[PDB]
Amino acid sequence: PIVVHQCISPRTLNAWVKVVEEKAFSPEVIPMFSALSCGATPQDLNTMLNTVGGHQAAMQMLKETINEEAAEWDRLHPVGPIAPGQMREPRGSDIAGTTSTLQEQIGWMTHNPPIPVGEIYKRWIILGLNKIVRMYSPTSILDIRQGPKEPFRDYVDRFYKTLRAEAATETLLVQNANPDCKTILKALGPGATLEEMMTACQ
Amino acid sequence: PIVQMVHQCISPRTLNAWVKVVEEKAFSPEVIPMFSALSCGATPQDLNTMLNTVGGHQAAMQMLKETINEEAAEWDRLHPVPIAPGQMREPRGSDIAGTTSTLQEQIGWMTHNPPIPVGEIYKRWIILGLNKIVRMYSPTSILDIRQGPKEPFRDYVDRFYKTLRAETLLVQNANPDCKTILKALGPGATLEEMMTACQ
Amino acid sequence: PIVMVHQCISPRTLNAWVKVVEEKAFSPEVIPMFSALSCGATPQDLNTMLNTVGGHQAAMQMLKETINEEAAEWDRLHPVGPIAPGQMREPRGSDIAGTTSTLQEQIGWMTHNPPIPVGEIYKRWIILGLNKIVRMYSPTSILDIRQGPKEPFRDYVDRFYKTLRAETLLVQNANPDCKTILKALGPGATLEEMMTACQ
Amino acid sequence: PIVMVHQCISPRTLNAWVKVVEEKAFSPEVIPMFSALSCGATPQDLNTMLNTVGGHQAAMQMLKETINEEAAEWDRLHPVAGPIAPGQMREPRGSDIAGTTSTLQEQIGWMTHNPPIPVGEIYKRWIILGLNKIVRMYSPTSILDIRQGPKEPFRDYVDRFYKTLRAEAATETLLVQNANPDCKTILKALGPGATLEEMMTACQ
Amino acid sequence: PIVMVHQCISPRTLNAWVKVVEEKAFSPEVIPMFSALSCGATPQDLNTMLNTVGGHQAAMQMLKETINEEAAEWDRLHPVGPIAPGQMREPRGSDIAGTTSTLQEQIGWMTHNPPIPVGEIYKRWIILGLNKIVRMYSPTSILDIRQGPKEPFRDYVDRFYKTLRAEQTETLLVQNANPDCKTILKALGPGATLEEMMTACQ
Amino acid sequence: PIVQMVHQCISPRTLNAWVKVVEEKAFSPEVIPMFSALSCGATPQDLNTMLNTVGGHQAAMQMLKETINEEAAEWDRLHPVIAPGQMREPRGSDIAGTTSTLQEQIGWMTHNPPIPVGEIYKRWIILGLNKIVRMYSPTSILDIRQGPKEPFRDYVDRFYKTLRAETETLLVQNANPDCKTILKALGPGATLEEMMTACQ
Ligand SMILES: Nc1ccc(S(=O)(=O)N2CCN(CC(=O)N[C@@H](Cc3cc(F)cc(F)c3)c3nc4ccccc4c(=O)n3-c3ccc(S(=O)(=O)N4CCOCC4)cc3)C(=O)C2)cc1
Ligand SMILES: Nc1ccc(S(=O)(=O)N2CCN(CC(=O)N[C@@H](Cc3cc(F)cc(F)c3)c3nc4ccccc4c(=O)n3-c3ccc(S(=O)(=O)N4CCOCC4)cc3)C(=O)C2)cc1
Ligand SMILES: Nc1ccc(S(=O)(=O)N2CCN(CC(=O)N[C@@H](Cc3cc(F)cc(F)c3)c3nc4ccccc4c(=O)n3-c3ccc(S(=O)(=O)N4CCOCC4)cc3)C(=O)C2)cc1
Ligand SMILES: Nc1ccc(S(=O)(=O)N2CCN(CC(=O)N[C@@H](Cc3cc(F)cc(F)c3)c3nc4ccccc4c(=O)n3-c3ccc(S(=O)(=O)N4CCOCC4)cc3)C(=O)C2)cc1
Ligand SMILES: Nc1ccc(S(=O)(=O)N2CCN(CC(=O)N[C@@H](Cc3cc(F)cc(F)c3)c3nc4ccccc4c(=O)n3-c3ccc(S(=O)(=O)N4CCOCC4)cc3)C(=O)C2)cc1
Ligand SMILES: Nc1ccc(S(=O)(=O)N2CCN(CC(=O)N[C@@H](Cc3cc(F)cc(F)c3)c3nc4ccccc4c(=O)n3-c3ccc(S(=O)(=O)N4CCOCC4)cc3)C(=O)C2)cc1
Repeated sequence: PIVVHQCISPRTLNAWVKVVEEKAFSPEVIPMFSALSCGATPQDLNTMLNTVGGHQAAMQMLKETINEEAAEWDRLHPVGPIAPGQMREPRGSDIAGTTSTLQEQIGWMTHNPPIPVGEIYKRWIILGLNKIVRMYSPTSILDIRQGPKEPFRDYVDRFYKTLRAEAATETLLVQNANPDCKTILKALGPGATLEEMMTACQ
Repeated sequence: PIVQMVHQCISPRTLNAWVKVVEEKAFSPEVIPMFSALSCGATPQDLNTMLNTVGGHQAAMQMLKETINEEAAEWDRLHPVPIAPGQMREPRGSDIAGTTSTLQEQIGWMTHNPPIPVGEIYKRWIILGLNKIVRMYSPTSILDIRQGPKEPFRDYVDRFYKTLRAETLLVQNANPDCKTILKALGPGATLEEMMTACQ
Repeated sequence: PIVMVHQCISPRTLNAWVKVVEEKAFSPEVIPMFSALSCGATPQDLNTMLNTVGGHQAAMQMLKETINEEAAEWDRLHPVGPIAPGQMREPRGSDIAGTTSTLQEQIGWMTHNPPIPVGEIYKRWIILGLNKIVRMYSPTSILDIRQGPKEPFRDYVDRFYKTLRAETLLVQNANPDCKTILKALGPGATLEEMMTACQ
Repeated sequence: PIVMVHQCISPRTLNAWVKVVEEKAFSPEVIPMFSALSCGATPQDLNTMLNTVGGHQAAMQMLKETINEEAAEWDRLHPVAGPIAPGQMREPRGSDIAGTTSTLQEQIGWMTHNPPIPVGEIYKRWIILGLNKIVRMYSPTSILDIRQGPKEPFRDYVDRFYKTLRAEAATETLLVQNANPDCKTILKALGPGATLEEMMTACQ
Repeated sequence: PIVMVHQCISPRTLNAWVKVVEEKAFSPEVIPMFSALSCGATPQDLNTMLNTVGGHQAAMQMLKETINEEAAEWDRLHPVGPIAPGQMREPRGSDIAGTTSTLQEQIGWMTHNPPIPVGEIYKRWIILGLNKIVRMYSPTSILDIRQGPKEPFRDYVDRFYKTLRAEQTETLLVQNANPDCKTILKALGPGATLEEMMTACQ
Repeated sequence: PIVQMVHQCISPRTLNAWVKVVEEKAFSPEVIPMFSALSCGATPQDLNTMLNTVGGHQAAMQMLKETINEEAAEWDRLHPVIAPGQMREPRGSDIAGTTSTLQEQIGWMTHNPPIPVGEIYKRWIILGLNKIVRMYSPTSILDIRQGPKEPFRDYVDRFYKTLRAETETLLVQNANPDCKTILKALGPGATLEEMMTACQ
């Protein structure tokens, strides 16, 4: 990271590997990635991505997304030989740390004002991670129906777990409740809160 | 958190501690003070980071947004809001929750002399919501905590006050043997005294 | 704790206190661990630590009663118009316990020259309460620690002093064989000597 | 590593490297972990880390051969001759970069010189060359043998495909070819230029 | 410990000492671990560490007796009206043990130029007591460490010297070897090293 | 270790790491470089601290003293041996921290130029640790023969594991018939990578 270039710590390295081992591409992996990559350089981001073993389908999908974003960046911000000793503008492949050196990355990130290549690359990675999370999501919200014996709260957990991978209350949530709870919910007037709905089916 | 005045990253130890607490204790009451301690110094972004890392409990987490919203809207009522160039704008409710504010703005408010402590304000909101969740996930009313016929007084009292924390009766709801003894201590007895007398 | 400014309680500290209470309940050595883990602590930090304890809510309520007696007694010995502007007010008992005081006030008192050490005072109260709890949860009277007919002397002595810590007799309560030997050492024998003689 | 003076390798670092090797052997992701754990490393630190590995001594000896080829090639490109100028900084031979004939002070000297001779980063590059050769060796399967099972979900196939490939455009050639008949037909119907995301959706 | 001001004992330190005692009781190597974990310690820190030990209360009471003998002997060798105002008093034995001294007084002595190292003195006392405990909890006399008829020489030697360390080679080691190895060892005759003895019975 | 230039305490992480390594790996060869890394910056006292925390292996630990002594005595031979307030020269027993104080150790180590008593003592300890590692080594390289069903790579692991505790002369010789024939056909100058590919 940049704090000066600090090395990624062992605690950070291990935390990212473990999260991926234990949670695959469950949605909460994304904010953990983002938090664990606080201050990160493109190199640090590549380091973190490279340490993931397995999920190589997902990881290759992630490269495709990163590429689309690199190419689009080159469209919006185009770039002879550079002025000697001066700071060049970064191409998309520089933001991803493919054609840039660590010193160049630090240069951009600490420049006054900053070209925050870390934060830009992170944004791209997260775009790709979100696409993966939807893909690895096993179920459509349309198929989250409350079991005949399922407590309302557990249903709601599934409902919103599923929804996070891809107003909700007033449409599909009541619709997809089981008959007993659906009747009770319908009897509550418009504009009922989730707290209220859950109390009423407890 | 905040560490010329600049954002320190949330540490891995902090991140993991919060996830684990939620995994192991769900919405048992002591999760709240742990959240508060683990979020010492936190910016709104750090608070959002911590909340977002929770997997599961998405009913609870959506309930939490509703509460946060009520508090945001009420804040906009009490403290209403083009801004002077290069000066510090006043934060709306959605800025305190880190929805419409940047990290730099959050640091700005928090380190301003005097401080607008948007971290502490947002934390207060989150805790309001966390308390509502804790009551919800509380399985039992204090009215239903009755001492078992063979239950030692101390275990009863643990349950009594466990239940009460999630939300006279104590003697009332004791079992006949211990109720008689307690009544004989008469007014003003301490809990230590009650517990000794039924040991 | 304090560094003049508040350092956050660390995750390692938070977890250590929770684990100690989970694993050892109110065994006597929990007290010195609490005291060590709360080194430097503000009243807020002490409340944070106490609040993170799940379970034992009977004990925790007992602890409040004790804290209250000590708060009231403090108000007796050190009584307190509106304060001089911008000057440091004297702390009431409820301020020492962090109930009616702010963090800044706590830091104020603790770092003042000379210090009003509200952290150390509150800690002293908590430990008073923790000691009462430890005696309560102590299962056995020292009067009932008798050496088994087949029990090695050392194990007896461990139990003897374990029990005694939670709250002459030692020789008295030894088993016949070892009692005879001990009596033969006659007055002024050391514990090392007693234990060698019954090994 | 370096702080101008040598900081010790930390216990956390030492243990992390040993554990990675214990748990993952020479699976590909060991390499970037080695590289990250050896951030800031001196040649001595790199030797320390390599020496703490128990087992895999075939691999570790193979690694020396590779390091040697790179040392010798370095001596070809950057030669040295007489006795050195008193009190001055000598140029490093290949065996100096590997920390075999160099002192810690010399390593720090080169690494912190203005401008730096980054002997740590050079030696690391060599080690990684050798680690890659080992990873291919310990790779059990050729990409040519990664065929989708008749009941294997496309995604699992793709995981294996690219796991295998990492140890040694791929989509358009062998990936479709080696898919199972049902999914191969579907993929062929998408025709040129399909993305991996698209292929995977179509066989889900 | 000390940084002039008191640093708190760390949780890592606290836990390490408790665990050592839980896992190894009063095996000899607990002593040097205690000493290392108590580097820089004040008398208060030493009391803190001793107080966190649960169980072994016989041993812990024995330890007080030893500490007392050393306190009283210290008062004999270094005897002590009311003190000069604002000046540094001389420490009595009970001050070194942190019984009648404040933390500030302990820091005072320890950081004075020149130092009265009350931490190191108290540590020395504690270790004296810990050694007496280690001998006590030692189950076996070196006289009873005999090599089993099937026991490899090396294992015997481990036990021999384990036992010997708790009490604190040309004689008893050969003597107590089993017949087969005893004959071989005797044939090496005077002046054999342990390395040589062990090779010869491997 | 060392940071008035002053002694930093050995950390709990360091202390525990050394104890655990010895518990889990005994005197397998890789314990040595771990000892050396964990004892980075160490004073003689720190080295004694680390050695003293080892429970068990007291045969080995006594053997280690013998080796340390030989090296102490030899040091006294090569460098024989005071002015008020000045720095005395260290005897062998001073390097091992037996007759020296912590302050003296720090003195030597931070003197300009340094008398690196930590590094010297470490060198001695490692000499002794190496003798122990050979001793606890169960097998001679002469007895590492490839099993009839053993994959070449596993054989090579054993070969070099064994060899480290104490190449392609004995390595090919001791291979199993099938692989030995193939290896011999590669003829002089084959690399280990090549040998291993050819028997995979
Ligand atoms: N044609 C073909 C297809 C597959 C294979 S393969 O399956 O055998 N194999 C290739 C090698 N790696 C490692 C790798 O390239 N890792 C990235 C980081 C990364 C890891 C991920 F798991 C997922 C990500 F999205 C990004 C990397 N590591 C760096 C390390 C040290 C310095 C530099 C780099 C750097 O640059 N990158 C890297 C970063 C971004 C891209 S890009 O594809 O997204 N891109 C291209 C240039 O324009 C900008 C964006 C490519 C590589 C593999 O993952 C798997 C081989 C050939
Ligand atoms: N109707 C409907 C129903 C479900 C879904 S969903 O299930 O698909 N989905 C939405 C997206 N996220 C992430 C998210 O929004 N997280 C919050 C923090 C948070 C996490 C919690 F688990 C619980 C909380 F209460 C708060 C957030 N993450 C940030 C991250 C990076 C920068 C900024 C933010 C920021 O601002 N917030 C955020 C904070 C507060 C609110 S608010 O709803 O309470 N609010 C609205 C504006 O006024 C201020 C207060 C909203 C978002 C999800 O978790 C779930 C979508 C629509
Ligand atoms: N009559 C009755 C019976 C039960 C319940 S209840 O079961 O619903 N419930 C209420 C809430 N809490 C939390 C709580 O109050 N925690 C304390 C710290 C503490 C925790 C313990 F587990 C044990 C202790 F002894 C002390 C606290 N937390 C703070 C946090 C943030 C800022 C401030 C505070 C602060 O001030 N205190 C606090 C500290 C001391 C006291 S006191 O009662 O001892 N006291 C009163 C004023 O005079 C000084 C001393 C009260 C609260 C509960 O545990 C129990 C409610 C009413
Ligand atoms: N012919 C033959 C066959 C087997 C054996 S053996 O099996 O009995 N045995 C020998 C001793 N070591 C330790 C060792 O050499 N370790 C290396 C680091 C290292 C570890 C690895 F596991 C793998 C690597 F590739 C590199 C080392 N440790 C240092 C430590 C303290 C200071 C200095 C050193 C230093 O210099 N090196 C070292 C580093 C590189 C090489 S080299 O062979 O690659 N090379 C030689 C000169 O030109 C530069 C490069 C040699 C030694 C063993 O592990 C194995 C001995 C001879
Ligand atoms: N007659 C009789 C006999 C036993 C019992 S009892 O079984 O109920 N017993 C259990 C143990 N503790 C704790 C305790 O005293 N801990 C010591 C340190 C210590 C712990 C050990 F486990 C072992 C040690 F050897 C030393 C202590 N804790 C401090 C903490 C906060 C500030 C101060 C202190 C301080 O001063 N000391 C302390 C240290 C040394 C001694 S001394 O006895 O060795 N001594 C007396 C004065 O002259 C100097 C030396 C006494 C207390 C008790 O209170 C009482 C009750 C009545
Ligand atoms: N004849 C006979 C035979 C056995 C026994 S015994 O089995 O009962 N024995 C076991 C071990 N210890 C502790 C001990 O001596 N530990 C060493 C460090 C060490 C530990 C090891 F496991 C292995 C090593 F090689 C070195 C030590 N601890 C220090 C601590 C605090 C300050 C100082 C010291 C210091 O000096 N040394 C120490 C270091 C080196 C040597 S020496 O033997 O190698 N030597 C002698 C003088 O010339 C220089 C070198 C001796 C002691 C005992 O006292 C009791 C007693 C008498």
